[PDB]
Amino acid sequence: AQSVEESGGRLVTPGTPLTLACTVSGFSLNTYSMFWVRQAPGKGLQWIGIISNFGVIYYATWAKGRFTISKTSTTVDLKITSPTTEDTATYFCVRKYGSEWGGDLWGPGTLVTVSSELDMTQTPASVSEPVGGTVTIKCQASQSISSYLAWYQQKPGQRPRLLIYETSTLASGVPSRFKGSGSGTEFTLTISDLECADAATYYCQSTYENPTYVSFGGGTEVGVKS
Ligand SMILES: [Cl-]
Ligand SMILES: [Cl-]
Ligand SMILES: [Cl-]
Repeated sequence: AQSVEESGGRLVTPGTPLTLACTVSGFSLNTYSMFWVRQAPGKGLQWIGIISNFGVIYYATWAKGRFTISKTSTTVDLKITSPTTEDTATYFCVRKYGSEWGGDLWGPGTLVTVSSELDMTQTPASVSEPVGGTVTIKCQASQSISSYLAWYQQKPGQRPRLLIYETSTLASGVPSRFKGSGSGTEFTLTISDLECADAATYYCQSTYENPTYVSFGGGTEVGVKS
């Protein structure tokens, strides 16, 4: 069995550095690359950085200076250099999937409470359709990102789930009702024959392997009309 688990989440005062850990089970860090993603309470997903299986690190432009990623044979660590109230979030470590900076294996996340460039436009912010109807989600990239785009599903209080990678390739266990289309600067997720079980927040991610390119869209809350 293959899984990932974060630990280290705590209440911290501003400026006091802390390190989160991510333990892996059923696979080796010498074979796989791991990345960190955070989510401020009730907000969107935000890509931090990645450590390759050979130890090469890349941070998203915003994250550079603010964090330090390190690894042992078993654990990947995330040090928050000088935490601020803006660093309050659920931190997830994720196993890299495929050829880009997308990921299929997520941990449940660990909570940090701090208390005393490519732009992805995702539309609409919220939408409901009838049962059996079709939902359409648009993602516009401010620069051409070719086919390096992933789609995720996140149910309230749950970890994100990979639906689609490479624009249109379905991840395992994903029903064909989910269709990814587009290329360049314009992308769509279509969810046909809508079910009450599809009610979740969906996110697009620029997966291109470059610090200035990797980014999540703001998300779309999808509901079903009763
Ligand atoms: Cl403290
Ligand atoms: Cl991808
Ligand atoms: Cl991001």
